[PDB]
Amino acid sequence: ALQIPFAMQMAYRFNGIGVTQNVLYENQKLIANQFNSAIGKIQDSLSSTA
Amino acid sequence: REGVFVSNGTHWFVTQRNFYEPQIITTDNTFVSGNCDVVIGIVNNTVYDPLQPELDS
Ligand SMILES: *[C@@H]1O[C@H](CO)[C@@H](O)[C@H](O)[C@H]1NC(C)=O
Ligand SMILES: *[C@@H]1O[C@H](CO)[C@@H](O)[C@H](O)[C@H]1NC(C)=O
Ligand SMILES: *[C@@H]1O[C@H](CO)[C@@H](O)[C@H](O)[C@H]1NC(C)=O
Repeated sequence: ALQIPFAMQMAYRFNGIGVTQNVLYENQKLIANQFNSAIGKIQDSLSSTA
Repeated sequence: REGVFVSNGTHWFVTQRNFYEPQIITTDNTFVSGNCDVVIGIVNNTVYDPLQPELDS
């Protein structure tokens, strides 16, 4: 394992789908808030129904 | 453009990801987008424009 800052790991993972790195760094708070919100929907879905 | 920015403790370099090869940071290694204020964790450094010594001839 090689350490890397998670914001830079997500910039590499964006660069892996043909979206340029700056699209993440210029939107990092939005991308974090969309991810944190989406993990919240997973919890609530799994609490709601078996 | 490809690779990552890296510092040896005092200098700044750009390298490919999977093998350490330090290159002097330049406008052909990099691309601009927008002003400094937006990027979280940005740092100040020179970026060398390789044309300027050619024009200085
Ligand atoms: C970093 O790189 C420069 C390249 O000229 C070198 O002079 C310096 O000794 C290196 N090491 C440190 C700790 O800065
Ligand atoms: C890294 O996190 C520390 C707190 O743990 C903070 O003081 C520092 O400014 C942060 N640096 C960057 C590049 O985000
Ligand atoms: C980066 O450089 C500019 C111009 O010298 C300065 O206004 C800014 O405060 C610097 N930022 C840091 C973190 O040193």
